[PDB]
Amino acid sequence: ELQKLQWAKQTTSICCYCAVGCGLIVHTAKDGQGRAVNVEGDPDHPINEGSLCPKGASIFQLGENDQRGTQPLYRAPFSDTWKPVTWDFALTEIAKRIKKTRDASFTEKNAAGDLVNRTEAIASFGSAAMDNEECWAYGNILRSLGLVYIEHQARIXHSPTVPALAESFGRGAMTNHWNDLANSDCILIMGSNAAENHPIAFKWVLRAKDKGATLIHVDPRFTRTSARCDVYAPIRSGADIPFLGGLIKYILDNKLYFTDYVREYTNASLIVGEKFSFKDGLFSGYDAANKKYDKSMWAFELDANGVPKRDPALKHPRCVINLLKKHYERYNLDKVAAITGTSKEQLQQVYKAYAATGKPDKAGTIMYAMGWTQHSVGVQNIRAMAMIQLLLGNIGVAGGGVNALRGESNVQGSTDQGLLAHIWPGYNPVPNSKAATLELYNAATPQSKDPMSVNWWQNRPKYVASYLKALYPDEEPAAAYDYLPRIDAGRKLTDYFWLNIFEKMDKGEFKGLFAWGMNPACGGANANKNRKAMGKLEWLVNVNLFENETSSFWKGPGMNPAEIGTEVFFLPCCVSIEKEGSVANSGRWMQWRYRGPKPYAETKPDGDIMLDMFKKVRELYAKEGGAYPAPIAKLNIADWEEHNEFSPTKVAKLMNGYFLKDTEVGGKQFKKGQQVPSFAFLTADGSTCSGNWLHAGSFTDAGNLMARRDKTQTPEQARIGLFPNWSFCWPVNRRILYNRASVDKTGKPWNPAKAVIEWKDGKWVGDVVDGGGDPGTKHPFIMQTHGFGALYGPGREEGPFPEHYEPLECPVSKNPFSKQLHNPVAKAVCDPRYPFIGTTYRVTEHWQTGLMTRRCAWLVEAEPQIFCEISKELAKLRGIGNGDTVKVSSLRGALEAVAIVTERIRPFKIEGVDVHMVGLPWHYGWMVPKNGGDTANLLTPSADPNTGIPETKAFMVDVRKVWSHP
Amino acid sequence: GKMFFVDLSRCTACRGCQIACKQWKNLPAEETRNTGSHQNPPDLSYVTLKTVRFTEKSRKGPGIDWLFFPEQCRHCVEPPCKGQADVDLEGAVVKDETTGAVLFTELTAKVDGESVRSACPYDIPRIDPVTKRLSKCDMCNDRVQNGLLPACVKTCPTGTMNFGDEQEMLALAEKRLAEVKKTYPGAVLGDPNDVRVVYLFTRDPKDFYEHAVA
Ligand SMILES: Nc1nc2c(c(=O)[nH]1)N[C@H]1C(S)=C(S)[C@@H](COP(=O)(O)OP(=O)(O)OC[C@H]3O[C@@H](n4cnc5c(=O)[nH]c(N)nc54)[C@H](O)[C@@H]3O)O[C@H]1N2
Ligand SMILES: Nc1nc2c(c(=O)[nH]1)N[C@H]1C(S)=C(S)[C@@H](COP(=O)(O)OP(=O)(O)OC[C@H]3O[C@@H](n4cnc5c(=O)[nH]c(N)nc54)[C@H](O)[C@@H]3O)O[C@H]1N2
Ligand code: SF4
Ligand code: SF4
Ligand code: SF4
Ligand code: SF4
Ligand SMILES: [S]
Ligand SMILES: [W+6]
Repeated sequence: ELQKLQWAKQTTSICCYCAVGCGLIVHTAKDGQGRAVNVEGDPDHPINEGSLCPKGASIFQLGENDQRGTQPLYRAPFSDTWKPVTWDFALTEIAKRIKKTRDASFTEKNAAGDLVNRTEAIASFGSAAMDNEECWAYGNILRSLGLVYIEHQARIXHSPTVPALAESFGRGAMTNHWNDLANSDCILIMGSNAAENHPIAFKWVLRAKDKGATLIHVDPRFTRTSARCDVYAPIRSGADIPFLGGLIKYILDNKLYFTDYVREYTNASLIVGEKFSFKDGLFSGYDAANKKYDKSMWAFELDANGVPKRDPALKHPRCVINLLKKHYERYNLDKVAAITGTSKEQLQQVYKAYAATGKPDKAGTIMYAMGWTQHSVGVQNIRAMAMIQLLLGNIGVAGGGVNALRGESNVQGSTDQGLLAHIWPGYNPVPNSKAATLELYNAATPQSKDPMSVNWWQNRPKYVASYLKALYPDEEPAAAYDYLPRIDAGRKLTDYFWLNIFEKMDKGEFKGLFAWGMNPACGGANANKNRKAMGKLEWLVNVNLFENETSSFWKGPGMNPAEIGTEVFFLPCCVSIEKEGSVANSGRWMQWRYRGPKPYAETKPDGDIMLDMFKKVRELYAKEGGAYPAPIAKLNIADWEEHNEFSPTKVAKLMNGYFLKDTEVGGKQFKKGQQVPSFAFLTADGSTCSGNWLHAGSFTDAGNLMARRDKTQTPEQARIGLFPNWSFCWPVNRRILYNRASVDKTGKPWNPAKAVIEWKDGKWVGDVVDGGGDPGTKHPFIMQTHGFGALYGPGREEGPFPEHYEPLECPVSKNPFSKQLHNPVAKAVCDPRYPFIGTTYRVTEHWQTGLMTRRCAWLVEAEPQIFCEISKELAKLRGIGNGDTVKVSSLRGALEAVAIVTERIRPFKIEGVDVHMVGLPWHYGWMVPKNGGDTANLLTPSADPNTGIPETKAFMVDVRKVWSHP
Repeated sequence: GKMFFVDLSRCTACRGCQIACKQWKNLPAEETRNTGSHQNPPDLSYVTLKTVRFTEKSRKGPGIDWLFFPEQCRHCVEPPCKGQADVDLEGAVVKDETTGAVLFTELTAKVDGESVRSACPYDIPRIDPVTKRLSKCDMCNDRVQNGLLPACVKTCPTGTMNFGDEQEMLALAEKRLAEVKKTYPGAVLGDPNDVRVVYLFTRDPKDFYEHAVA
């Protein structure tokens, strides 16, 4: 026996940092009754096989940490000191701060007499860091209190990624999964530093290479990822659409696209209406005054049934494919090399390697995460990736996909639970004020007259009904429909989002903030303005692990606690290894983890904090009346608790769903009390509840499928590593999305050596088929209205084809592709005192604002202080030496950092001029550690109307040497 | 005897090995500051048995050659640290005959610290300024004898870290060297006859660190 682990109970867990979803083994002293003694990798987990990066490897130090919170801290208006206080107090006082603010601000009717039943005085940020069951409960709790201003982390990647991938494929999710990367023949890492930001991913990236894959990194900087790729191509910041457009041109010109895949499975053959055109950088239907498109000018020509017309010959000059060829002819190698900075020879090198995956026996994958996709045309960047993949037949196949890497451990799940302003759980929209009934709500769901188009969203009413029968199971859905708040149909949707929540706060338009598992005082762009804006709050509830820059903004740099009247509750939650629940990784793997040690001191699971905070409000309403008691009093919270505590097990069973009465569905009988086996057996009539239709199939009568730890694989399964018996993925354990596109019209795989599915003896064999139906009988994109992968995507604000509009404002004046310089649907000052492009990015050792990692002495050991990475050339121009203290400044602020001078950064040649990029990590903040430095968001601007997202990847700065004594 | 094969052609410098070593032994963190490098702690010490060293070397064409060196005791077949210690006291530095682990005991407090370090051709041994004991990597010998991989080997995601019987590890080192040479023609194994920690360098080992080989 190893002494350290003897008499310690062993439990499994899942990493509480990035979306790879690495397995842990936790050892807890006194056969479970004591503290953790050891945390390391789970050797049996199929993703990390025992591996951890330094963040995961240091979880022991995060958990067993005496800087952690012990109990609630109250800070009084104008006070300059915390006040240790009990839970029963803090919640009782918070319940009162909610009711008062709600009562005073509740509006039953908007300024048009439309029913809204909402509070606009309270806002909530968070959180991707909570369990799926805590995320689902939290969204329902906030909405029953009638909030609409509900946002978290997801917003920054959601806004670019989900619309681009949904327009293209019909879902917003990562198309494949981590293990599947090993099956790829060519891996294009572009807008990702995955060796640093998804490190276990490289286990599977390097196994791809072992079996002959070419690895390509396209990045402004040379990083730890670059050092282990076959090809490193530098790209100028924001030149991605030119680079990708050149690849589309190259693939089309050299007949490198996979014709049979393109003809059957994409909209290549659909006939666009004659109203469509593109001249001088503008699509038809442009409103020059309002800077917006009439998208009806982009509509397909329809047949006598309302189905889009098609030429299966691909000869009609208004075939999507011929318009695609015409559009990308401009993107020749010489102009793409000029604007990107990439050599003509490298462009040919990369284009030739990646385009070869067009062959059915080769697979290419594109990995991107955040990069610079947040700007106006970021959506078009990702659309271009989808279009390249659809041309090359890489969607639906092992080692293909658009691997849009999620950030946080449960950002997929937190999004799935609808902690964003515009969605309920399961991506059912939040009603607008014109959606006056449930009948009108369901009306919004487009229908298809095509018999081959599954158009699965036509099932929406069954899901919206089962969601309402989970929240209010004695009420009729149509009645229940009235309890939940609604947004203004008049108002621009982005007015409810992250960025406007910050502008509103600064104009004092909010009374109360929930910073639940987020650090806005560091994570918000333009931190000076945001720390100031928080002053204008009456009250602030912060739920986290440690005291932080958010909880304690009232004593931040330059602040007068006396002058500042904001009332602050700090509620300390327990770490991931101290609670039970599920997290949903980037591959949609919903993985169950267990308690090791009991919560440290008097910390609580988020589940118990929110449930107890709410039950106080429920109480206090039931004995003082007010506002609108219906939602609060009727919300079913019995199903959430067991033995006086939040029950992850019962919330997960509710989210899956159960039959509220005996029912017959899909030619089978089910009994009252029984679990729904898949979302196929949900109903609109009230026979079923389900908190989240995506979760229907995850916790059946057969048990908790999320908790499966079974490596059983068939030969065809093991060959591409589906691991279908390890945990569970939405939807219904489909591991690779769009997998019907992996086979021809008989159900033979295009690449049998790496089959995903195969029609064998009246069965689909391998992965779970993505859409039921005999071979050749259904279009393969079942969540699409028309059923195809969209090369031409008419729902996009900037046009149905990606087009280069310059996202760099200050140093660029010329667009070589059109007469339209900037985004025609889109104010930067460009002050000459700040001539350098500032950028922020991550390092392997730190997590987000650094709230978690700046408290872990081993990570601070490795990366103790804010740094500033600059070229040798810019070091020479400013006489900076390696290790010198430097002042970085912008119109928004200034800070000190240690210079790192390196050839890993090079000047961009922009219009005959050398333009310098200056790099900073955003992992630092004033609280801890001593001499760490402050947040890089001192330097960043607040913003524009398109996005609802900040800018953190390109902002104009100066850097000056700070002088020592000789 | 046991052996590590360390394929530095696969290292992402993720530094999971550096944290994993400290977590398994509950070693404290050093006081560190940035002096113009990601590298930290800047060197091995009494409380640091492994640090990843970073060196940037120019190459023609875009980018650099970034060299990563996860440094540790080489667990020499014939260790000169043992010879220099056996002068002042026997049993201070011992040899596990099952695994091959070279092990510093608490009797290193007795022997001459400086001289024992000077005799190491890899400059690995480190002395506590207070208790005058010597510390270094111990091959996680406790974990090895109970059938576990050393902390830094189990934690490594890339396939850089490998551990087992010296037979099949030498065989692998040769098989991998042949394959890596296709991409990195100057790829060589570090003193593969003399050590139990066999590094595959992608170029001149000295480029990684001055003491990378003896
Ligand atoms: N270690 C660590 N890992 C993390 C996080 C963390 O804080 N620390 N955070 C997580 C979160 S919330 C997220 S969203 C993900 C994001 O993960 P990534 O997107 O990988 O994160 P970044 O390092 O911000 O940006 C990636 C790369 O984009 C490059 N880049 C910058 N501008 C451009 C451009 O115009 N074009 C292209 N092609 N590349 C460009 C940068 O040089 C950088 O190498 O990481 C997650 N993982
Ligand atoms: N300049 C600049 N700014 C950026 C970015 C950038 O690249 N550059 N990145 C942006 C991006 S992509 C993102 S996603 C945001 C992220 O911004 P934030 O979400 O504010 O970042 P953190 O709060 O540091 O990270 C997540 C939080 O989860 C908390 N947490 C962990 N476990 C639990 C738990 O069980 N319960 C609760 N309640 N909390 C828990 C951690 O303590 C931590 O505070 O930042 C954005 N801001
Ligand atoms: S941070 Fe990501 S890669 Fe590292 S151990 Fe955790 S989940 Fe795995
Ligand atoms: S854990 Fe492996 S990949 Fe990471 S630095 Fe150590 S040897 Fe290199
Ligand atoms: S590497 Fe140095 S300390 Fe380790 S066994 Fe060899 S001589 Fe002794
Ligand atoms: S073998 Fe053990 S003691 Fe030696 S460096 Fe690796 S983890 Fe540390
Ligand atoms: S994220
Ligand atoms: W993110």
